[PDB]
Amino acid sequence: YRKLSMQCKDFVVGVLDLCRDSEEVEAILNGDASLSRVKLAIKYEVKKFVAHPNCQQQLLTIWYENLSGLREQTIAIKCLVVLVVA
Amino acid sequence: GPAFMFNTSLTAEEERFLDAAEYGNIPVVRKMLEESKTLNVNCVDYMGQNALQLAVGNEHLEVTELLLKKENLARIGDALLLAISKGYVRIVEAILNHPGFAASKRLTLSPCEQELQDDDFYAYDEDGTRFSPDITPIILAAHCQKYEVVHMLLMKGARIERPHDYFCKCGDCMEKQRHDSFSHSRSRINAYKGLASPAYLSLSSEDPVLTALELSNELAKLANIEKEFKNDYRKLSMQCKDFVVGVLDLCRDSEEVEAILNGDASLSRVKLAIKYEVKKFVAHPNCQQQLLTIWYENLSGLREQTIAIKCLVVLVVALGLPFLAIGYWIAPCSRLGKILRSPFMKFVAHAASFIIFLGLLVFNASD
Amino acid sequence: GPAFMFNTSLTAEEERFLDAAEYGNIPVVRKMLEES
Amino acid sequence: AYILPANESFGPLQISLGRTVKDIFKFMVLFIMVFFAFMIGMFILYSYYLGAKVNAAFTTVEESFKTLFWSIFGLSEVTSVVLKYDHKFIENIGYVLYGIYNVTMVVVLLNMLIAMINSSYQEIEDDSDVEWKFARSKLWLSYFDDGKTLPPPFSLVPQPTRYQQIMKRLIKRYVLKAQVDKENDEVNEGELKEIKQDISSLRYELLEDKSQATEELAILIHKL
Amino acid sequence: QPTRYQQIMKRLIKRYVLKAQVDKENDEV
Amino acid sequence: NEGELKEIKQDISSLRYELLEDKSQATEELAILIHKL
Amino acid sequence: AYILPANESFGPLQISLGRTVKDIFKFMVLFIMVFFAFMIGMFILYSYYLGAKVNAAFTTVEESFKTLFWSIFGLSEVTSVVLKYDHKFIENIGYVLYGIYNVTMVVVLLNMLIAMINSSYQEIEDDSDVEWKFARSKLWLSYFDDGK
Ligand SMILES: CC(C)CCC[C@@H](C)[C@H]1CC[C@H]2[C@@H]3CC=C4C[C@@H](OC(=O)CCC(=O)O)CC[C@]4(C)[C@H]3CC[C@]12C
Ligand SMILES: CC(C)CCC[C@@H](C)[C@H]1CC[C@H]2[C@@H]3CC=C4C[C@@H](OC(=O)CCC(=O)O)CC[C@]4(C)[C@H]3CC[C@]12C
Ligand SMILES: [Ca+2]
Ligand SMILES: [Ca+2]
Ligand SMILES: [Ca+2]
Ligand SMILES: [Zn+2]
Repeated sequence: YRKLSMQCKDFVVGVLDLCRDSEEVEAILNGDASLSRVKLAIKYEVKKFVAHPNCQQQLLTIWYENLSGLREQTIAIKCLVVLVVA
Repeated sequence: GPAFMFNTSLTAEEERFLDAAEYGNIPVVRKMLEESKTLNVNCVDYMGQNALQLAVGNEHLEVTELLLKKENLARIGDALLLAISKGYVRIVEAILNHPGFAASKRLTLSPCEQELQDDDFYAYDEDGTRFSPDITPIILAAHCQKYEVVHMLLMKGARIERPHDYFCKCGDCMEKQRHDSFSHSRSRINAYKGLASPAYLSLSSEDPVLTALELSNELAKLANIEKEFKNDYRKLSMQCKDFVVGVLDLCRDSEEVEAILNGDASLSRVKLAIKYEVKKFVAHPNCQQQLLTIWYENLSGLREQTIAIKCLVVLVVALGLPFLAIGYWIAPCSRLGKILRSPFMKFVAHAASFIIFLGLLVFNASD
Repeated sequence: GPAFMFNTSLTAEEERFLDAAEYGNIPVVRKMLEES
Repeated sequence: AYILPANESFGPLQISLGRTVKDIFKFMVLFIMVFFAFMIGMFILYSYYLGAKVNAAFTTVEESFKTLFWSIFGLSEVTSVVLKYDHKFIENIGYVLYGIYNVTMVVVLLNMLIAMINSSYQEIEDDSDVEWKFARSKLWLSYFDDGKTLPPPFSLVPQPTRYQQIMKRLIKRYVLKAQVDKENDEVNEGELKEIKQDISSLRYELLEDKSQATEELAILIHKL
Repeated sequence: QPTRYQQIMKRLIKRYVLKAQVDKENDEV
Repeated sequence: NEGELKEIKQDISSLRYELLEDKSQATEELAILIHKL
Repeated sequence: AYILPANESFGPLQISLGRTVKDIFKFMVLFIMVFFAFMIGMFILYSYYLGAKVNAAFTTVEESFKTLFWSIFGLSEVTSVVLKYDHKFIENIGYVLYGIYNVTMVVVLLNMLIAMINSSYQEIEDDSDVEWKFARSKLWLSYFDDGK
C-alpha cells in the first residue's frame, strides 16, 4: 500500500509539472484564490506537489502581494526592514 | 466510457486508413490517397493524431512523402516539431521542402512574431501545441541536441531569441511580465535551454569556448536572481561548463592547447575559467601541463626532483635569501636573475621569507 | 548561417549520390559509378 | 596553510578542511541561538545567588557564558548548579536546565556530524582531486606576473587566421566525438520500435511487390 | 457545454498521456 | 549501444533497396517478354 | 599483531586498522601545525607570569606543550588560564586563545573523521577480503623458505 500511495502522489506532481501558463497552474492549484489543492497536498503530505517550482512560484507571488520591489532585495535589506518594523 | 475524449465513431474507411498510415502500409495509403474520394486526410485516431502525425511518429518516410503531396493536409507545422523531437533527419528534410515552409519565413521569424499571429500552424489539435508555444523548431532542435537538424535549420536562417536582461524595462518585457509572469519566466528558460546546449554552441558562434564561458557566467547569475527555478539555471550552467572542458579535452598538440587557453602567453581563458569557477577546465590535465611548464620556467632539472630535494632547496634559499636579494639588485639580469624570476623560485622565496619570520618570532622568546 | 562550414551548394547529382551511399542504396550507387 | 595547497600530499587535506569550516559555520549559528537561550535563562535563575553558591558559575552574564561554553568540552563541574541555601526548588531547576543544555548540545553536534557525512557521500567520483588542483592553480597564477619578484621583507628597497583554422578543427572534432558518444548511449524502447516499424513497412512493400508479379503472370496467361 | 476548467483539465490530461508514452519509450529495451 | 542498433537499422535499409530493385527487375523482364509475344 | 594476519576472524581487522593509521598520519601533520601555533602563542602570553598563575600551565614551552596536549582528551583544567594578578586583559586573551584552540581542535578531528568515512565509502565491493588475503599470503611466503 505504501508503494501504491506513492504512485498517486507522483501522478499529481507529474500533472503539475506539465503546466505552461498561469491559467493552467491556477486550475491545478485552486481546483475548479483559495488554494484548495495546495491545502489538500499539505493535508495529505504530498510534498513534491507543494515543493514543485510551478507551485512555489504561485505561492511566492501571493507571499509578496504588494511588495513588488522587496521581492528581489538582498537578505541584508530584508533584515533592515525587519529592524525598521520592529 | 472514458471521461475525456481526445478525438466520432471513425468510419471504417478512415479507421483502415489510419491503421495503414501508422504501421507504414505504403501500398494501401497510396491506393486510398489516389482512388478514394469519400475519405478526408485529416481524420484523427483516439489521441487526436491525424495520418501525418502517425506516420512521422513511427518514422515512415515513404508514407510521409505520399501525405505531403496531398493538398490541404493539416498539422504540417507540428509534424515538423515531432520529427525534430525524435531526430528523424530524412523526415525533417521532407517536411521542410513542403511549400508551407519554403514559401513562408516561419523558420526565420522569432517566436514572438509567430505568436502575434495565431495562424494555428504549430497547433497539433483543436486547441494547443505539442510543446511549449515559445519553442520554435530551432529551439527544439537545440534542446534535443540534434546536430544535423540544428545545422539544417541554421542554414535556413533560424536563430535562438537571445532574450533580454532579467531586469529589463522595455515594452515587450514589461507586457510579458504583466501578462503572465509564469509563461514569461518559463519562456526565458526554454530559450536558455537551447542557447546552452552543445549542439547549438558549437554550430552557431565563431568562438564556442568563449561564448560558453560567458553564457556559463550568465546562467549562474540568473540562478541566484530567480531562486524558484534555481535548479533549472544551475543545470544549464553546468552544460556550458562541461562544453568548454569537452573542447579542451580534444586538444592533441601544444598549438591547439595554446588557442584554447590563451584565447586568440596571457592565459586569458584560464583567468576567465577561474573567475567563473569552471574548475574542471582549469584542473584538466591538458590545462595543468601548460601551467606546469610555465611554473618551472628555467628550472628544467628541478621539475623531476623528489620532495626531499625540493625541501633542501627551500632551506638553501632560506639561508641564502639575504645574499640572493643582494645579488638580484647587483645583477638583475643574469643566470641568478633568470632563476630568481622563475615562478617556482618566487614562491620558494616567499615561503622561505615567511619561515624566517616564524623563526624570528620563536627566537625572540628564546630567553 | 552556421559560423563554421565543415564541407559548395552540393549539386543534386552529388547530393543524391551521397544520400544513396549513406543509406546503402546499392542499386543507385552502382548505377552512378558506372553510367554517370 | 597559505603555502600548503602547493603540495600534492597535503593540498587536498587543506582544501577539504576549509570546506568543513565553511560547512559548520551554518550549524554553529544554530547552536549559538541554543547557547544564548540557556545563558540568559540560567543567569536569571542564579543572578540573585552571588554569595549563596558553591562557585560563581551562573551569577553574571560573563560567568554564565564561561560556564556554558566550557561545558561543551566537559571542563565545567556539576557543582555549578549547587546552591548553599535550602532552596531546593531553584537548585533542581538549575540541575534540569543544565542537564537539558548538555543533552541538547549533543543533539546539535550529532545533527552536524550526520549532515556533513551525507553531504560528502553525495560529493563523490573524483571531485576532491579537481577541487585541490583548481585551488593550486590559483596559487600558481598569483606568481606568474613579473611584478612580485622579491619577498615582502626584501621588497622595501625600491582569409581565415590560424586561430580560426584551429577553432574550426577543434569544433569539427567535437561534433564527431559528440555524435560518437551519442551512439554509446543505451538503446531506448522507442528506438527499437523505430526498427520494428521499419520491418513492418518493409513487409507491406515486399508482399505487395510479390502480389504484383502474381497478377502480372495472370494477365500473361490470359494473353496466351 | 464544457467549462473552462474542463477544457484545461482535458488539455493537461491529454498532454500527460503523450508525455507518459514518450517517457515509456525512454526505458531501456 | 544506440550505435549498434543503428547498424542493424541500416542493415535493413540496405536490404530494402536491394529487394525492391530485385522485384523491379522481374517486372521489367516480364514487360519485354510481353513485347516479344 | 605480527602474527594476527594469519587468522581469518582477526586478519581483516588488523589490516583495516593499519590502513587508518596510515590515513590519519597526514591529518595528524595538519593538527601539528595548529598545535604548534597555540603552543608558541600562549607560551609567549604567559611566560612572564611564573609565580602569578593558579598553576604552571603555559609558563614554559614544555609545560605549554603538556597543557595543550592533554586538553585534547579533556584532562586539562580551565584554571590553566586564570592569573593571580588583576591583568584581566591578558587573562581574557588566554581564555579566548584557549577556547579557540579547543574549537579548532574539534574542527580538525571532525574533518579527519568525515574524510576517512568518505574514503571508505569509495572502497567497497569486496576489497577488504582481497586486502587481507594479500597480507596473509605475504606472511605465508616468509615461512616457505627452508632456512627459517
Ligand atoms: C620541520 C620544521 C623545522 C619546519 C617545518 C615548516 C613547514 C611547516 C613548512 C616550511 C617549508 C614549507 C614547504 C616549502 C616547500 C614546499 C614545496 C611545495 O611544492 C612541492 O611540494 C614540490 C612540487 C611542486 O612545487 O609542484 C609545497 C609546499 C611545501 C611542501 C611547504 C610545506 C610546508 C613547509 C614544509
Ligand atoms: C589467552 C592468553 C593466556 C594468551 C593470549 C595470547 C594471544 C593474543 C595469542 C597467543 C597465541 C596466538 C595465536 C596462535 C595461533 C593462531 C592460529 C593462526 O592461524 C589460524 O587461525 C588457523 C588457520 C590457519 O592457520 O590458516 C592465526 C593466529 C592465531 C589465532 C594466534 C592469535 C593470537 C594468539 C591467540
Ligand atoms: Ca538512446
Ligand atoms: Ca522507416
Ligand atoms: Ca522496456
Ligand atoms: Zn526587454
